[PDB]
Formats: sequence, C-alpha cells, structure tokens
Amino acid sequence: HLTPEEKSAVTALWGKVNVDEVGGEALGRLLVVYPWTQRFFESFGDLSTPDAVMGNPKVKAHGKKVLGAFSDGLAHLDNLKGTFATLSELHCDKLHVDPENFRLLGNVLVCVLAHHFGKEFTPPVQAAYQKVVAGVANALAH
Amino acid sequence: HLTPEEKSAVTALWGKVNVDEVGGEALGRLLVVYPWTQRFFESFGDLSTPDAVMGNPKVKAHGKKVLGAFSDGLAHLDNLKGTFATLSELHCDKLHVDPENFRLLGNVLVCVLAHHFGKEFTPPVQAAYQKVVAGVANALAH
Amino acid sequence: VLSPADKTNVKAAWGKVGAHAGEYGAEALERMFLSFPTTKTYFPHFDLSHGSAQVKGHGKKVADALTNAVAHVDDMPNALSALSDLHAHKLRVDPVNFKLLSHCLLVTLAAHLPAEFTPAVHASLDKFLASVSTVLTSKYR
Amino acid sequence: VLSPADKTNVKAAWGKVGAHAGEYGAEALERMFLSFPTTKTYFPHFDLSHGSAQVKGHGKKVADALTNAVAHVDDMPNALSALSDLHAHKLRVDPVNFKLLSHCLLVTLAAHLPAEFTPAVHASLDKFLASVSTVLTSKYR
Ligand code: HEM
Ligand code: HEM
Ligand code: HEM
Ligand code: HEM
Repeated sequence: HLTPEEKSAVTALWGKVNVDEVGGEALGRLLVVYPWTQRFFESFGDLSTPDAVMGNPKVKAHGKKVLGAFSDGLAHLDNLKGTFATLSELHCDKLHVDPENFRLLGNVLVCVLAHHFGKEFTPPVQAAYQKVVAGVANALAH
Repeated sequence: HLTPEEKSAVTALWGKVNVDEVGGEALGRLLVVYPWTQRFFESFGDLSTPDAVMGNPKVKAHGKKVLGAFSDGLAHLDNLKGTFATLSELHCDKLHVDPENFRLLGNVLVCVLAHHFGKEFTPPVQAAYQKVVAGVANALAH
Repeated sequence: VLSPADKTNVKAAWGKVGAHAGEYGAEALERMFLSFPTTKTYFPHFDLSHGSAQVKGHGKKVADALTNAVAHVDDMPNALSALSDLHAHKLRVDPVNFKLLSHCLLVTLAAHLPAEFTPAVHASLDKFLASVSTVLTSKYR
Repeated sequence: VLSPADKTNVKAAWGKVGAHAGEYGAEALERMFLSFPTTKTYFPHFDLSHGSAQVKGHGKKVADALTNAVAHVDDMPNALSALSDLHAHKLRVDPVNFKLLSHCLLVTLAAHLPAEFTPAVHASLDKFLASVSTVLTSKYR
C-alpha cells in the first residue's frame, strides 16, 4: 500500500544499490545474526565464522539471486503474490522454511541499506522499504 | 485440510464440550498466561490475580461469544476466511490485535480441551484440532 | 525471568510428574511429530512410528534434562551447556520448533495432571519452558 | 544468553555511541512511529510530530536505560526492575513491539556508525536487545 511518493522514494534509492554486493551482504548477515538459518545452506561450504560466511563465494552468488527477486517485486509492487508464487512453493514444499525467517531476511536487508546509505536512509525512506519487505515476506508465505 | 476421519474426530468431541464454561476458561487462561492481552480488556474490571480473572463475570460472558465463533468455523470448515471476514475487521481496524495473539488463543483452547477430556484427547484428536485452530487464526489475520 | 512464585510452582508441578516423566516426554514427542510433521526432519534416522522404542528412549532423555533444569532453575545456562552445544551449534534447530515441543508438553501435562494444571501453574510452566528454550538455542560458549 | 565475546562487542559498540546516545534514542523512536504506526497507541498524550521535544526527551531516557543495562549486562534483571514494573505490569506492552523498537535502533546504528556495525557486532547487539526486551516484558517481582 505505497503512496505515489513512497513508490518514487523506493525507486530512487534502488537505482543506486550495488546488485553484486548487497544481496550477499544481506544473506551473509542473516547466517551470522540468526545462526540456525545455516542449516538450510549446508551445501555452501564453510560457514563457521562471520568472516568465513562473509567471504564464502556461494553466499555471494546466492545473495545475487535473492536481490534479483526483490528487484522483481519492486517492478510488480501491485501484484506481489503472483510474482512470488513459484518461489513460495520452493521454500515450502521443497525446503520447509518457517515463514518467520522471511521477515528476518527483510529486516536484515533494511539494515544493510541503512549501512550503505547513511543519512539518505531517512525515516520516510525506511517506512516505505518496511512496506516492501513485508509485502515480499507475505507473498513467500505459502 | 482435514481428512474425513479428522472431520469426524473433531465433531464427536465438540458435541461433548460445555459451551457455557470452556470459552471463559480459555479466555481466562489467555489473560493469566500472556499478561499483556489484558490491555485489550481494561473495561472488564478486576484482572489483578488469576482467581479474579477466572471468576470475572465479563470474562466468562465474552468467552461464550468466542467459543460461539469457533463452533461456527467448525460448521463452515471449508470456507473459514469468509466466516471470519467481519471479525478480522474488528480485531484489526478497530482493536489492533497483533496476529500472533490469535495463535496464542488457539493453543490455550487446545490445552483447555486436553484438561477436560484427558485420555480422550489423544494425539490424533490433538493433531486435527491443531489444524482447526490454525485455520481460525489465519482467517482472523487481516 | 521467572518470579520466585513461578519457581515454587514449577518445582511442585514437575515434582508431581515423578516417575511418569519419561512416559510424558515420549507422549509430548509423539504429539509434536503428529501435529507438526515438519519436526520429523530433525530425526531422519529414527523410527517415528507409534510405540517406537527410539521415541520412548528419547522421551526419557528429554524428561531427565527437564528435571535437571528444574533442579538448577537459578543457574540454567551452566546446567544446560552441553545441550546448548548440541541444539544451537551442531543441530541448528530453528527456535520455532522449541515453541512446538513446549506446547505438546503443556498439552501432555493438562491431559494427565488436571488438578495440578491450574491457570497459575500453566503460566509458570510456560515461562519455564520458554527460558529452557532460550538457553538451548543460544551460543554462549 | 550472551557469550563473553557478545558482551565485549556490545560494550565497545555502545561505548562508541557516547554522547550521541539520546540523539540516537530519538531517531529510533521516530523510525518506529513512522514505520509501525500501531506503536503510537502506547503514547496517546504525546506530541509525536517530527522534531517533537517530548520524543527527544523520551529518546534520551530510553538511551540512558540502555547504557545502564550495558553497564550491568551480567545482572540485568536487578538493574532493570523498575522499568519491568512499568512495561510489564502498568503499561502491558505487547512483546511484538519490543522487536519493532529493537529493529529501529539497529537501523539507527547501521546508519550512523557503519564502521562499527560489522556482522559480529550486529549479531551481539541483536542478542543484547532481545535480552533487555525479555526483562521488560516479564513480571518477576
Ligand atoms: C525473504 C525473501 C527471500 C527471497 C526473495 C528468496 C529468494 C530466493 C531465490 C530467488 C532462490 C533461488 C530460487 C532458484 O534458484 O530457483 C532461493 C532459494 C533458496 N532460498 Fe531463498 N529467499 C528468501 C528467503 C529465504 C530464507 C529465509 C531462507 C532460509 C532461511 C531461504 C533459503 C533458501 C534456500 C535453501 C534456497 C535454495 C538454495 C540452494 O539450493 O542452494 N530463503 N530463494
Ligand atoms: C483467535 C480467536 C478469536 C476469536 C474467534 C475471537 C472472537 C471474538 C468475537 C466473537 C468477539 C465479539 C465480536 C462482537 O461482539 O461483535 C470478539 C471481540 C473481541 N476480541 Fe476477540 N477473538 C479471538 C481472539 C482475540 C484476541 C487474541 C484478542 C486480544 C488479545 C481479542 C480481543 C477482543 C476484543 C477486545 C474484543 C472486543 C470485546 C469487547 O469490546 O468487550 N480477541 N472476539
Ligand atoms: C525442551 C526442549 C528440549 C529438550 C530439553 C531437549 C533435550 C534433548 C536431549 C536430552 C537430547 C539428547 C542428548 C544426548 O543424547 O546427548 C536431545 C537430542 C536431540 N534433540 Fe532435543 N530437546 C529439546 C527440544 C528439541 C527440539 C525442539 C528439537 C527439534 C525439533 C530437538 C531435536 C533433537 C535432536 C535431533 C536430537 C538428537 C537426536 C539423535 O540423533 O540422537 N530437540 N534433546
Ligand atoms: C529497548 C526497549 C525499551 C526501553 C529501554 C525503554 C525504556 C523506557 C524508559 C526509560 C521509560 C521511561 C521511564 C520513566 O520516565 O520513568 C519508558 C517509558 C515508556 N515506554 Fe518504554 N522502553 C522500551 C520499549 C518500549 C516499547 C516497545 C514501547 C511501546 C511501544 C514503550 C512504551 C513506553 C511508554 C508508553 C512509556 C511511558 C511514557 C510516558 O507516558 O511517559 N517502550 N520506557
């Protein structure tokens, strides 16, 4: 439920996001901050330390595919459920990811954006991204 | 997603539930076990002790209207969202009840049923009521 | 944080469990596997059929751990450090699952010890199990 | 349960907050009211407009309480007992709301102290705020 001004705020800032590094950082921080999420990535190698996770090449590669999907939901912000119907199915029937973890990843992404943008990540900018990440968390919950 | 045998199990047991006492008990135990839920019932008088809550006449009366609604969802188990559309609106726009509290009340009801039925509340009976209370919690979340 | 009355309540209630404690652990494990089938993914090499003897054995160990946590309720992080090593570091059990086994234990006690499962004891037991769950899912070693 | 490294991390990070701490409390309160408007129902008689002086004052008090909790991180239930009396007994603040203010504080620190907000500090700060929240929502008096 974004206003036309919230849609514009969110788009202006996504323009300036490094799409090679932010997804990895977000996924990296999820594995370090909520350590049980690593059980879902046992095929990714060494996740034993924060620096092992943050330098892991498979975490960075996978984080790019996650941020691709957030980018895709920002383009189809009025029809999120559909956009994420195929993906809601992988997380549930094939992977069983409890839906509270989807909200945890959205909140880690909002903090990574705050970390990169500083003063630009104003309270009005954050309030609009909170709407976007809640939308995506709700469309992935099957 | 109840099997025909789970539908029958759940109906057999609801038959033998006291509809004057179980709702009050469930609502009573919610206010005692999760003490912040009492902020929503400040107009109900004395909630200061467990025994004050459990004897409060307005808690018992209100618990009857809650169990009425569970009874109504058991009759329309295939169309829960609709059954609870008007009620999802009171809890959200007029009352703002965070949806985690809906799941807390369903789990307190399952424990009150266990307390009254003992050995009859078998693991197969509980597994079917867990489906029913999850359904009702999901149809009240707006 | 448990109150002093919460601690009295837990000690008295669990003390009434007595020698039925392993039996109640196994029932709680059986209720959690039936009601919430996703929890079976943590036990891939277990027979999880009704009356299974591996569930009876695991039920007894979970009950024993809870008796130990009741005896050391004032110093649970020290008392439960080996189990926190297993659940949080080795198994990486998701905390949502600790809410599901706590519910199945409360249902097991309500069904077997009704006269003890008063509203005040229910509230104290719910606080104790949430506190045990927090230690088991934390890495503080 | 905080590890010994978690405790070192929190002390060093919050120590870098310094005299900006009330300023960061007020920003976190402003981010929580804008992002999650249901939290305004706890402050009915407050001016909650941008630059409000009552939010600046309340931001300073919340920061001071967190400095005190950092100084007494080993004995937080004793250090925070008056605040637990207010939040859990008088106000009956729902625990969901403590997750929302903790997020808004983390966002405030990430935006102002990037070089300190490493993945390890983020993890330690998240554990510390969850531990403060548990005391404030518990009735253990
Ligand atoms: C909340 C937003 C999230 C989005 C947008 C997202 C998106 C994606 C995408 C695009 C893929 C790849 C699908 C494919 O390759 O066909 C994927 C895979 C996966 N996701 Fe997520 N995901 C999210 C949250 C989570 C969470 C919370 C977890 C676990 C805690 C998780 C675990 C996985 C796993 C295990 C895979 C399979 C990756 C593999 O096989 O290597 N995801 N997700
Ligand atoms: C989860 C199942 C629940 C059901 C089936 C349920 C059902 C109902 C019903 C039937 C009413 C009365 C509506 C009317 O009188 O028109 C009601 C009112 C209300 N419910 Fe619930 N409810 C549930 C959960 C909750 C929870 C979790 C809370 C708060 C923690 C809550 C707080 C209230 C309040 C404040 C009212 C208004 C009562 C009054 O004004 O005195 N309910 N609910
Ligand atoms: C009240 C909470 C819990 C307690 C007290 C508890 C206690 C125990 C104990 C005593 C053991 C065995 C220790 C040993 O033999 O060395 C154990 C092992 C285990 N627990 Fe838990 N547990 C709890 C919750 C859970 C939950 C929620 C899950 C997952 C859904 C789980 C999964 C396991 C698994 C997979 C093992 C290892 C089993 C094996 O392969 O032998 N536990 N737990
Ligand atoms: C990190 C967590 C929190 C800390 C450290 C904290 C700290 C404080 C402190 C220091 C006070 C004032 C004490 C006094 O003047 O006597 C206070 C009051 C208050 N807090 Fe919190 N708080 C936290 C979370 C919350 C949350 C989540 C809410 C609600 C959404 C909330 C609502 C209030 C309210 C309504 C007051 C009373 C305000 C008044 O009328 O003066 N607090 N808190």
